[PDB]
Amino acid sequence: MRQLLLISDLDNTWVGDQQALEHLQEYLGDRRGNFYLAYATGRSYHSARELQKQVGLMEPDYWLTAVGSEIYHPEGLDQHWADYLSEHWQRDILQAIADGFEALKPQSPLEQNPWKISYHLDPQACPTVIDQLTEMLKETGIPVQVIFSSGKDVDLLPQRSNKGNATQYLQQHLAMEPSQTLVCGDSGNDIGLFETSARGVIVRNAQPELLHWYDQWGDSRHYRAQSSHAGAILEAIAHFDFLS
Ligand SMILES: OC[C@H]1O[C@H](O[C@H]2O[C@H](CO)[C@@H](O)[C@H](O)[C@H]2O)[C@H](O)[C@@H](O)[C@@H]1O
Ligand SMILES: [Mg+2]
Repeated sequence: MRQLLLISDLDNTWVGDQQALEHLQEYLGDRRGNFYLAYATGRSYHSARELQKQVGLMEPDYWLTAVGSEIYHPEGLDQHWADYLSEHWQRDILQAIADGFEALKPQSPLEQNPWKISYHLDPQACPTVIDQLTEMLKETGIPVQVIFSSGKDVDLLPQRSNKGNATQYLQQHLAMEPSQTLVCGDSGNDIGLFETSARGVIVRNAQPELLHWYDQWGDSRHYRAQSSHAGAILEAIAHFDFLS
């Protein structure tokens, strides 16, 4: 029932340039009832909440955390989404396979959850190892996807997950159309967002892998902003003529 469903990643997108973050929030703070806000981050809910306290993030309506593996409503964790992601998911088998790659090192326990297995790629290892991992994981028949970003972060998630799928789920939940949606991102863990039919903005300070993706799949609904960080969101809002 609102005119815009705003979905944005935090670090390097919404966050990173405190001045832009502040004027973006001032602008939005003057028409809060005209849009639904969702932060789609690779951070866990707890970590996202810490960041909010650090930079003064305005309160969103929803939190799509851990790359969309967990969805938080004002009233709490979405148990439907969790059960949906659990179906056919085999965390242990996938972890055993990933653990076997010498070039991969497990990320801290706090970066893991039932639907997210994460690792760090050795800086000296050949990125091609990600292709081998992906193919090996897929051949298990287990519905899994591999998210690679910043040239080092590797997340193993259910195929039904990632930021884009969480976004579409939210869109259906709120009865919001793709033409009324704006997704904002900066890296490989945001590709799922640009895969949806929502309008999208790629920040100027975007990571290599996301720019490469845009070059190959970029369409008319995708906008490459001149501005970096939060400034890219204001620019996109004006570009797509949202909140007219
Ligand atoms: O910007 C916050 C942190 O982002 C990284 O970690 C998050 O995003 C990754 C990509 O999805 C996940 O794999 C990881 O588990 C998340 O915590 C980055 O690597 C950290 O250095 C940043 O502080
Ligand atoms: Mg990102």
